[PDB]
Amino acid sequence: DNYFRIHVKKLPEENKDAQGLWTWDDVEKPSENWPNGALSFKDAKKDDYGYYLDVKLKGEQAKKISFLINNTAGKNLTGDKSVEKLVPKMNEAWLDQDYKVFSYEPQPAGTVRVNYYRTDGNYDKKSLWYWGDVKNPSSAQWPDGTDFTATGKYGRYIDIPLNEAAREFGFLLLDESKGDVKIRKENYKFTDLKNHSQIFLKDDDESIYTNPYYVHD
Ligand SMILES: OC[C@H]1O[C@H](O[C@H]2[C@H](O)[C@@H](O)[C@@H](O[C@H]3[C@H](O)[C@@H](O)[C@@H](O[C@H]4[C@H](O)[C@@H](O)[C@@H](O)O[C@@H]4CO)O[C@@H]3CO)O[C@@H]2CO)[C@H](O)[C@@H](O)[C@@H]1O
Ligand SMILES: OC[C@H]1O[C@H](O[C@H]2[C@H](O)[C@@H](O)[C@@H](O[C@H]3[C@H](O)[C@@H](O)[C@@H](O)O[C@@H]3CO)O[C@@H]2CO)[C@H](O)[C@@H](O)[C@@H]1O
Ligand SMILES: [Zn+2]
Ligand SMILES: [Zn+2]
Ligand SMILES: [Zn+2]
Repeated sequence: DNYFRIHVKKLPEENKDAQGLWTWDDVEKPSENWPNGALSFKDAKKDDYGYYLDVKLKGEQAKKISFLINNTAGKNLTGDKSVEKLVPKMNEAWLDQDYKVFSYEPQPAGTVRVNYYRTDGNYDKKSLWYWGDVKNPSSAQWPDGTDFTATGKYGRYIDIPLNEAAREFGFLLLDESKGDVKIRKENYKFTDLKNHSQIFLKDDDESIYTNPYYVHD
């Protein structure tokens, strides 16, 4: 009943049994009795990315989850971290190896994952035409188009090999079932290819979202 999932890429220290998750702010029972009142990583579950722990929210209207990883004596290993729910349904965050916090699972360096969600459909035959600061620019024969074939958490996706200190890229969402393929006529253009790793798109929405909740900023 109203948990928030915190994913951890790599624990600061070797033994999971000596480490725990100490939480405060909008959680039901803020940790007490430092350091042992923390939520132990001993019983942490694991997925593709690393460990995860689910924390019961003081909620609603729970909006700020603050946390750190500590050890049995008696260090604050990560420094203090906080996540703010972008929307009420935001229910997971990811901590990477440098203890940065994301609203999505971050992908390996030198890639941008382009996520595409359709309210309908369909999906087949949807593809991405892309260019600019990418290893393999669409080429080609208009209008195809790297197919949206893989399925993830946020609709379908394509992983794009970056190159360099990739800065900025452009793309068009394509519906190959059509006489007019473009979905949106005008070129999309994205900068922040350093500051992200995933982008989120949907339907014929003009906006390039930077979180899976399709809210601006
Ligand atoms: O309004 C109160 C505060 O609320 C929030 O505090 C957070 C801290 O920022 C977190 O760091 C953590 O605090 C831990 C602390 O990390 C840890 O060291 C420990 O402190 C020990 C100390 O090491 C030791 O020398 C001895 O004196 O015992 C201390 C016991 O306090 O325990 C702290 C928590 O008790 O968690 C708290 C929330 O619980 C907020 O971030 C602050 O801005 C705010 O002032
Ligand atoms: O490849 C990078 C390039 O892709 C996009 O341009 C595409 C056009 O949007 C698309 O209409 C199509 O245009 C070509 C016509 O098919 C053809 O008949 C003739 O008119 O030449 C056109 C070439 O521009 O294909 C291109 C891609 O080849 C994107 O909009 C560009 O900004 C981007 O540079
Ligand atoms: Zn759980
Ligand atoms: Zn195709
Ligand atoms: Zn940004």
